[PDB]
Amino acid sequence: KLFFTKKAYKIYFIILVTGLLLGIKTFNDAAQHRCMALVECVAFLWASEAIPLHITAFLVPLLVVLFKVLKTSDGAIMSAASASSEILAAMWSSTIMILLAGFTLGEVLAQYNIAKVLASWLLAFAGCKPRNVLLMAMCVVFFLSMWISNVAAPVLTYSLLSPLLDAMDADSPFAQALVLGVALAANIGGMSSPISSPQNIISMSYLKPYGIGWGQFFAVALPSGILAMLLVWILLFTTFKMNKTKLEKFKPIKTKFTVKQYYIITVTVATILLWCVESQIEGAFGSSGQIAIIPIVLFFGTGLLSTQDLNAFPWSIVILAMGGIALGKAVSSSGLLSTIAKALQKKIENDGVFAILCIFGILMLVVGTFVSHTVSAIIIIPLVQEVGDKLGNPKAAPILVFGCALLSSCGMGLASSGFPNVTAISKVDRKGDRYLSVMTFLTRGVPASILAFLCVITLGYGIMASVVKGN
Amino acid sequence: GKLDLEYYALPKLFFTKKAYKIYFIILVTGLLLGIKTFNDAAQHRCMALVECVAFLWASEAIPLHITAFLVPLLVVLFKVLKTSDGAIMSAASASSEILAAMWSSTIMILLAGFTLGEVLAQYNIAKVLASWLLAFAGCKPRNVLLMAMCVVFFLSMWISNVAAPVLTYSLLSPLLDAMDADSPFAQALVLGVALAANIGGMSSPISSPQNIISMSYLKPYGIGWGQFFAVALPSGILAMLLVWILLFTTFKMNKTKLEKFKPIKTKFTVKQYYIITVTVATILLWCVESQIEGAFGSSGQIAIIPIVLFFGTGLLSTQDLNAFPWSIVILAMGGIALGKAVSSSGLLSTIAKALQKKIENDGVFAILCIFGILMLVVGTFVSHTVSAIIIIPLVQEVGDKLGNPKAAPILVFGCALLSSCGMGLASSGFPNVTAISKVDRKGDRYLSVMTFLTRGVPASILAFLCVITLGYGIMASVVKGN
Repeated sequence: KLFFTKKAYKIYFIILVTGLLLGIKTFNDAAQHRCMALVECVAFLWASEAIPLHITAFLVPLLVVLFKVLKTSDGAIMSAASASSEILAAMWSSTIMILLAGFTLGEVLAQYNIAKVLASWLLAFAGCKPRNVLLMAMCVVFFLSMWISNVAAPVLTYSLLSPLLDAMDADSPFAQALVLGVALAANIGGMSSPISSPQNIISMSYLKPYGIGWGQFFAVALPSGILAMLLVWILLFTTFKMNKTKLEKFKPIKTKFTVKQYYIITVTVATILLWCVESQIEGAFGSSGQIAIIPIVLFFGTGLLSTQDLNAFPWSIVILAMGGIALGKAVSSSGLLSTIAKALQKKIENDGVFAILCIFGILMLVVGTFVSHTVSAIIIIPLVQEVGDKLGNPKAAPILVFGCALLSSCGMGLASSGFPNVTAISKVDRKGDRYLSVMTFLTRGVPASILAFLCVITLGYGIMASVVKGN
Repeated sequence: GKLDLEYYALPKLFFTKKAYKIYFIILVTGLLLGIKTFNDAAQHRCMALVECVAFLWASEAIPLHITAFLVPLLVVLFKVLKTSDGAIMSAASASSEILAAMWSSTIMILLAGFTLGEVLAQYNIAKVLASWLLAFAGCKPRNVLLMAMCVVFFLSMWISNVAAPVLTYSLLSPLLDAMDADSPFAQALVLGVALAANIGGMSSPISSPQNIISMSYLKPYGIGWGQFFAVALPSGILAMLLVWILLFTTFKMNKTKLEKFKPIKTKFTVKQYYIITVTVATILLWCVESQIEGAFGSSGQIAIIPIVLFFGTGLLSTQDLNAFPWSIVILAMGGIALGKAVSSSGLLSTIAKALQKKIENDGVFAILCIFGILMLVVGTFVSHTVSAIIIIPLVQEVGDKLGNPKAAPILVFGCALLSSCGMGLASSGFPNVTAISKVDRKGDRYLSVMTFLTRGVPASILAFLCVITLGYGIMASVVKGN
């Protein structure tokens, strides 16, 4: 009956490999060994999509508690009762609330015909060429994520492209290409500015003593990011067959706004501006999570959005993000990534700067695809900094730290890791059919992950060799 | 929707009931923040925050889930959270803790209740399980009405007390639709479903969100599902019986012709048997959680079993996951955040110390009545979930500071059971809101406001008495101190 389906075969395979992993002594620490088994199980469940993606996110805390892969700050394995409270507490963070604020902003901008006018203006600017519209969309996502990060920018842009994405079927290659382009552009733009991602902020904090500032960061990150985005755009418009389709001519809407629309625009602009200067108001608002509440209270409390719209939010995206955060917490606390990176550090110690940078970037590309980018960056950056300090080159440490920070955002193959990929893979047509699939994400995102890796180590490193002075 | 606003130069929305409530709340909050209230600055700001959130929740100036969303922002802004040393924590640190306190085990148990309450209703399991009990009633009007309340009470412990009344109305539709508003049998407060579901939160920990929130406080004292079935089932059944008598004598419905219900005579497919087997296993695991705690961790992790085996098997799609009531989840998260904020700031400890110094020599019974009767009127006016959010931590702290053992579980259990009480006044909850909106055929609303305020309030007092005597005795017999 249902025991001989392809899903059943995939489920049996995951159980077999996870058990063999749990049987054969892989690591010399029980916590790290069982964490590796759990990571393999969750990663294969997400990649093969044997069960729904958000359901594997629900399964993550249960497996973390059962596998005993959580340890105290002392270094002893935490109890089952304590592991249940720790993993559940860490699931809800500020980024979830930023995503909720992005959902609210997209809903209000689409419902009150505010996104329609700006969308018409942008589409008129871009032109009637199907390839050019994709470039405009990716550029908008890049510009937004350069300031307010890629947690909420994809949602805002998907709200922006709603007038064009509403009438396109899920089987249309243009719609799938647009969704994938927005996701990949957000992922690439998450490396552009020192406030574009938490990993970038940590990198800026680490690099400030060396001499790198807000200005020198841009000269090395913006060119590489733009080149990577252009290469990804070329790949998307070459391998998706978006061209030859018919796009209607868009005329800008010149109708004047209204007091309610002006209030919505003012609230949205104030929220975006507060997100941009979050580092300056951290002593008052704490983080972007609390700033994400103002667009929620001011739009739901005032009655603009009904409580039915809150129940209409894509809550599966939220659950998928929770699962990603929980897996990242398990990996960070267990010590798997620390052990792997220490082994690599012992491996490549006397090699040249380029070799260390390339090998650590490959490690982050492989790890960052499954584990969250921020956790990998947090674990890895101090180690490569120590390697650079050991190296006799005066510019070794800043170059290594900057390259590792830029390459930490190159993990884009998986459709369940990273907020842009989670948002893109859980976007449905008007008939409920999902636009993209995990297979499509792996087919056109793994090459995109490689392209961003190369642009960092050829153009980014080339600019870095001159911009970075160290000392 | 509409893009235009109505003015008078000033918009019309600036002078309305909601705007007046917001103005009053802002004025009083500014008054408390300015005038010195507590010696400790953190406690004073926590008092101001507590007043603001309580006034927003009770007056319904903004939606309850929206107030819950606002709670973390106010907690971070007011700087009420305190570190282990005793210094005011930074805004960045306060953001992490107040956001890590939102998702917890209670939320996972809350989500499992929605999952269990969806498969049992979508796959025609609870429908049959209520239909055959309805068929067992017979034809007597008093017996049919009694069976209706008992069926709602028995369902509310699995399908919760919100989804149970609508299914009960659906199963009573041929009887209710044919019967007119003139008949006193149908006029018996919509066949007693509202009264049964309001005491439906008595049934079990997965009956109402108040029970889910309170079981976290009941757990450290040793109270599990055994105690929540030893103290709640008899008290709830006795209160239900007294309510049945009160509705039966005061409505003179003995003159009514009814037809015996026909049970759904259908075989159970292996798919339907799968739902029951998993549902029973989750309940059995919850009951024995204390013995299998060393492996599964907590009921929060145990609650992921029904979700996984009902979603990854294709029984429930992604549309059902988005169709869950997430306003209740947000409200519970905000309530837990407020509880953490009041516990960390030290306001609750000071209030409990003052109350203990004011009244200590009295017995635990009297301190239960004085706290219970306040909770009755609070639940009558304020929402039951909000009431369990605000009162339970205070009574728990007071019982902890009491010099008598077992007193803290006594008070916590008594207030948690009484949280579902406070039902006389209409528009106090979903079962009564759905009750008044019910319409019999062409006739208008047959359950009038006067009838509800004349029947529910004495029924609420009967429930209070059936708690403070029967539940008090049993709980004193069964629960243990320290």
